[PDB]
Order: sequence, then structure tokens, then C-alpha cells
Amino acid sequence: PGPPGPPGEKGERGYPGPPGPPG
Amino acid sequence: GPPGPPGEKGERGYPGPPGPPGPPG
Amino acid sequence: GPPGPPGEKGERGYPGPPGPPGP
Repeated sequence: PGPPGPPGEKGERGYPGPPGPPG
Repeated sequence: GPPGPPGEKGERGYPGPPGPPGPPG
Repeated sequence: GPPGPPGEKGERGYPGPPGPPGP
């Protein structure tokens, strides 16, 4: 069998974080 | 000879952006 | 034998930080 293929693509960016605290 | 295995798992993505601003209060 | 297929896409990034304080 041949060698491994190329590395996978980079993952999606994470979800946005939660809303900040009250001002 | 047959094809080799799949390549390596890709890199994890970048962290998400900060959340929205909090409530005015 | 030829190279295999591209690897799996990476995991989604971690969630972002909390947002800034409100106004």
C-alpha cells in the first residue's frame, strides 16, 4: 500500500463566546 | 499497489470570537 | 502504491471568550 495522504483541512473557527456581564 | 491510508487529522480551528457586549444593565 | 486520500478536517475551534461588559 502507498503512503498516507495529505493532512486534513483546518477546522472551522469556534462558536462566539457568551454575552459579557452587565455594564 | 493500493492507495495508502488517509492523511493526518487536520488542525483544530481557531478559537471563536468574543461574545457580544453584556446588557446595559 | 499511490498516496491515500486527504485527512479528516480538523475539529471546530474552542468557543470564544465572554463578551466585554455592557454600556
